[PDB]
Amino acid sequence: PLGSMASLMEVRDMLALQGRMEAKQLSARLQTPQPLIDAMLERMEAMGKVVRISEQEWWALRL
Amino acid sequence: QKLTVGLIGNPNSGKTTLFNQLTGARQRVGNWAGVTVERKEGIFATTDHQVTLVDLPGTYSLTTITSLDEQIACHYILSGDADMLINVVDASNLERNLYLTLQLLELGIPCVVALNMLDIAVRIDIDALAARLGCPVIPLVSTRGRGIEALKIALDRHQANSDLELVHYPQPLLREADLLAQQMSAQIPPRQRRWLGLQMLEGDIYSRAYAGDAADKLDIALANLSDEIDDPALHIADARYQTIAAICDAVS
Ligand code: NI
Ligand code: NI
Ligand code: NI
Repeated sequence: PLGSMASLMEVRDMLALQGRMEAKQLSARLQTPQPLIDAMLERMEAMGKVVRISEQEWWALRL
Repeated sequence: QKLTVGLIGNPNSGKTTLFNQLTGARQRVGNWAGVTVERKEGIFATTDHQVTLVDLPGTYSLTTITSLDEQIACHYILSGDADMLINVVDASNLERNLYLTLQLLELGIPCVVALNMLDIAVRIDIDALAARLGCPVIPLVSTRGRGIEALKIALDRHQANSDLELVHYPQPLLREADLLAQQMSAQIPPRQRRWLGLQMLEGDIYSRAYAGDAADKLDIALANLSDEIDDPALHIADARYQTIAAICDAVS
């Protein structure tokens, strides 16, 4: 565990718990800068771990 | 006197513009052997070398989880055809751009980062970033096309990146990655075998194919971790974003 900050796992766990969240909510609740959060989400998305929702931005877990 | 340089970066990072600035009219278009994707190549001179510049398709990473880009770039990098790489990075989006950068530097191929959109960007301590990466970082203000000479100078001088341990991965993953690396042919350099091992655990479909005698050993690797790590791939990507965060914090 380098540092004391955002873990992609942390983002995963958080979403697993809340079901869905706005990226801004994640940035606040996890105390991690927004650009870092945005990049982490996209990475997990490309991996097919999280999914982006059109409704503005809802992020949740699965393919 | 000949030097082959690969040009790689995220999509929409100014890679094509930089490609034009370095080659001008000396460009030839074709295709990547065996596929339909275009392969563009160019020529130019430095004050030591006659450079052949191979454009690699825009890519966010070297991981292939239907885009051929990550695959083409990864396959080309692994082939050893290029003596060095020019990694084009958007200074206003280091959090996204450095994932590819880290993958290249970990792999160990000599690099020179061409730092772009420095005006569109936040303030970056270029020298600190160079220090954190272990390779040169040449600023470019493309709209004006300056720094091209500094970039050329770097190509003639840079020989090997600083030997740094850039990312901290969980011990179990390194353990298994080395187990995998021991099953790969000895024609693949040690450092690249370890890298391929981690790429396999990360879910890279290609690195797995490229690893031949280990492709079918990943299931037992995952089982060996079933005891310790829940999602291997998420841990490898997470580990890399840990240092991206550290670097971004230290230089921006
Ligand atoms: Ni030379
Ligand atoms: Ni090949
Ligand atoms: Ni863990």
